[PDB]
Amino acid sequence: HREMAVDCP
Amino acid sequence: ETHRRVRLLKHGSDKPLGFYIRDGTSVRVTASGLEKQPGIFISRLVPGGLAESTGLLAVNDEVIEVNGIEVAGKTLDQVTDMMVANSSNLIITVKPAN
Repeated sequence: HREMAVDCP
Repeated sequence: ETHRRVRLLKHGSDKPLGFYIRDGTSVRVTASGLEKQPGIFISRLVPGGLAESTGLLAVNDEVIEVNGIEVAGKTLDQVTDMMVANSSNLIITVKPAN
């Protein structure tokens, strides 16, 4: 499973 | 349906949303029966971010809609883009893992 970040510092 | 409407309202706050989403498989109803279809799920919650601070979002929860728009049929790049677009007042509807 590939992932992606929603508003991360 | 049996879903939770969680809202990550900022109201002029720095604190990021601080969560990730990923590709997964969800089971939905059809005329054929129960089918495995592509889904979008919560990867993890960043410490300090607003997502964690709610206590309602959890890992492996399924994203149903983003601010009124169902994400079924959409790719991960699209859903990510929907969420960061609405990032000030984001409203997620999820199906809790448990």
